Amino acid sequence: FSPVPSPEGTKETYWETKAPSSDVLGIGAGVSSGNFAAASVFAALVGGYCTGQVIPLTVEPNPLFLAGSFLLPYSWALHVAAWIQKNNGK
Amino acid sequence: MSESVPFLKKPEALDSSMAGYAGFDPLGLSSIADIKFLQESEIKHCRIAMLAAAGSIAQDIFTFPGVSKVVGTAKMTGVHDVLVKQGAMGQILLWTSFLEVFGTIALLETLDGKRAPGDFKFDPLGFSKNAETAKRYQLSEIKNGRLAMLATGGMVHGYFITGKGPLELLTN
Amino acid sequence: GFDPLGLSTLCNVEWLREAEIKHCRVAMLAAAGSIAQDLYQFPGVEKIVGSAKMTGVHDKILAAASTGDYKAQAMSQILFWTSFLEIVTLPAVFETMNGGPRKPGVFFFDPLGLGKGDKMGEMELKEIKNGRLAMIGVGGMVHHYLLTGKGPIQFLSGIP
Ligand code: CLA
Ligand code: CLA
Ligand code: CLA
Ligand SMILES: CC1=C(C#C/C(C)=C/C=C/C(C)=C/C=C/C=C(C)/C=C/C=C(\C)C#CC2=C(C)C[C@@H](O)CC2(C)C)C(C)(C)C[C@H](O)C1
Ligand SMILES: CC1=C(C#C/C(C)=C/C=C/C(C)=C/C=C/C=C(C)/C=C/C=C(C)/C=C/C2=C(C)CCCC2(C)C)C(C)(C)C[C@H](O)C1
Repeated sequence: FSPVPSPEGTKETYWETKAPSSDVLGIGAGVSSGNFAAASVFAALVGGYCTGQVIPLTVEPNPLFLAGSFLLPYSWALHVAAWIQKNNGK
Repeated sequence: MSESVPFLKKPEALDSSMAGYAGFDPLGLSSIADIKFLQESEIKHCRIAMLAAAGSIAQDIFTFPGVSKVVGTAKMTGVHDVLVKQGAMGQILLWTSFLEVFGTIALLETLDGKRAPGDFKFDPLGFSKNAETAKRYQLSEIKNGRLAMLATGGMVHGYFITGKGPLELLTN
Repeated sequence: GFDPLGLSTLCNVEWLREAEIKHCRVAMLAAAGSIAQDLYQFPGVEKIVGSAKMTGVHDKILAAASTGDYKAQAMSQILFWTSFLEIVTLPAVFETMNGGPRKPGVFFFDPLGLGKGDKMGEMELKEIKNGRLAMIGVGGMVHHYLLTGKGPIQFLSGIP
């Protein structure tokens, strides 16, 4: 009804292809699919290991293991980015 | 292809002109972040690291008047804990925070394409008035700064094993 | 032309080729290392390891490292440096698969340039055959240790 503002750098992200354009990856638009796939596997193993090392949680835990356990959900987004880049020829 | 790493491809973001270029970016991190931000970040890490390695050596060489009576034994990172009880660190923190506030404004101006990475125009003595000798001092700053990051990490970690401190650990 | 079970149809030939060369080189080091470990012992190691043979050394140094021993962190250090090397040379094996210039196994590592000097039409096959033997020989060495406490030289010397 009036112009709706969006921040500078807003681009068109609607896709009807097999995979979205690499622009949907933001700052990761230039990373290759091999690098996302290897980072995804790495993050999944390190995140699962760190998660496993602190499943009995105690009042004093190792702080690095806590931070490293956040790599398991991050790996899901990494392998989705690997599928997007492999189907974009990157 | 890349110079430093012959099997790997030349980094896209990196350029020959960018001081301290060896074509070294195997993981392609320069593609992820803005290259000027990484350049400013490397230059800043270089200068802090240079000061810290020189300080580590100097702390083994001598001690300013009265410091022996606040801290007796602690040499590298132990001194920081005693000084935070006093105002010594808080003071450095406050003034460096103030200097970094204008560093933040400088970063914003750089990221819009106007200022150059690490260029704060701080050249009181006449050391860069040639623009060929200037290029040599820029590259020397980056190489000495990179060496200093590795050194500062090396010295602090050696203190973590032994507690000796850098030069005394060299002696024994 | 040896592939009776057709396992190159079940994976990319480039990935398999680099994996084969890596297995061959690592096993070269393992087989040569076990024979050298019996023949020569680096100084000081007899107090940390005693007289343990190839696989026993891994478990015994990591047992000592499992206490807080400063003089037993060899395994972690080798693991660290090999992991660092595999992390930074990791994009190479994906560049080869993507159609890149570099062939499987070539990191251009020729300091002495012995391969560069003469035409390298045979040194490649020399490495591949020697490494294939190195893998099988490592297999031999480890399982024979797992049955009899003898090492390379001890087991070869007699015949139980
Ligand atoms: C990252 C840098 C860093 C940090 C955090 C510290 C921190 C400290 N040092 Mg170390 N030190 C440093 C650098 C550093 N110093 C340098 C560069 C030297 C000289 C080579 C020394 C030499 C030194 C000795 C000999 C001793 C300390 C001591 C101390 C402690 C007491 C605080 C004090 O009086 O320091 C004061 C430190 C200085 C005045 C040196 C600072 C010099 C740099 C070059 C400041 C330059 C500012 C710059 C020119 C402005 C640029 C402006 C531009 C950005 C526009 C504290 C732990 C004492 C201690 O507890 O040790 C046991 C002690 O005895 N320091
Ligand atoms: C998969 C290979 C492998 C593994 C896991 C081990 C593991 C071990 N060895 Mg064995 N060893 C190996 C290979 C291996 N070694 C090789 C290749 C040799 C030389 C023939 C030896 C000779 C050897 C001796 C003599 C001793 C050990 C010992 C040990 C233990 C402590 C670490 C140590 O000091 O090693 C020392 C190992 C070396 C110095 C060999 C390093 C050879 C490098 C890898 C050659 C690299 C060349 C090339 C230029 C690099 C290319 C880089 C490129 C990829 C970029 C540890 C269980 C010690 C022990 O506890 O035994 C009881 C001991 O006394 N090893
Ligand atoms: C039989 C051993 C053997 C042979 C013939 C080769 C041959 C080759 N390698 Mg490989 N390599 C090997 C072992 C070997 N490698 C091992 C074990 C490693 C792991 C450290 C490597 C790591 C490696 C990398 C990372 C790269 C190569 C490359 C190459 C090629 C060019 C380099 C060259 O000509 O060097 C010839 C190498 C030798 C003749 C090996 C020297 C063996 C000496 C004579 C003795 C070994 C001593 C050892 C410590 C054990 C002693 C015995 C013990 C029982 C006492 C060529 C096809 C490069 C490539 O493919 O492209 C250019 C490359 O980038 N290799
Ligand atoms: C690459 C390169 C470089 C390099 C390098 C390096 C590190 C080169 C290293 C090459 C190596 C380490 C070769 C080792 C091969 C071992 C073999 C073939 C063993 C087979 C064992 C068998 C068959 C057995 C057995 C049996 C015995 C005796 C024991 C029994 O209990 C068991 C059993 C009965 C089974 C350099 C620096 C030169 C530069 C150059 O520019 C590039
Ligand atoms: C915690 C704490 C404090 C503190 C503190 C401080 C000052 C902490 C500083 C920590 C630093 C600077 C650590 C840096 C470590 C460097 C590393 C790991 C580089 C390794 C190089 C590698 C892996 C490869 C290198 C490579 C090689 C060999 C081959 C190729 C070249 C290269 C790529 C270079 C206090 C003061 C608050 C006190 C408090 O009570 C305790």
